[PDB]
Amino acid sequence: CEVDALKGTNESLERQMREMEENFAVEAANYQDTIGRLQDEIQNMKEEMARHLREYQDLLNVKMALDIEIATYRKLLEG
Amino acid sequence: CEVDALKGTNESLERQMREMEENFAVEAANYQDTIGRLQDEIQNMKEEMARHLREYQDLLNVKMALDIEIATYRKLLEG
Repeated sequence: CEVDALKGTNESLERQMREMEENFAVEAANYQDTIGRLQDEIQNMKEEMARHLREYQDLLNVKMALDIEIATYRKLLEG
Repeated sequence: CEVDALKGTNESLERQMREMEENFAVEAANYQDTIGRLQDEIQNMKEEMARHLREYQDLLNVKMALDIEIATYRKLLEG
């Protein structure tokens, strides 16, 4: 009994051992991938945002140049 | 020594697993914290981006209105 019981105990522990190491490896992989994918988006978004700020600043610059034109075209027209 | 061998191996595995179980638990727990934090950041950024796009839209409207208005003053001069 004692020997065989220890054998059954040993069989279970090894099976659970493998299952466990296998599963933790898979889940850790997925968690990691997810975090990687998210870190990438965050990164690409920051880049996208910088490009947007620039597009805005340039539009505003064109807009402020148009203001000068407008004001002068009116002053012209009184002629 | 084949019953001392099993009691030895078994008790070894039996605690190694207790180890893994406890360790992964905390690790996964932290993985989930990160993932959530990153998703929340992506959302906050998306919102901020949204706000910026609105501001950009108002400005673009103002600039186009100016354009139009200008074309006019340049015709009210072309005769």
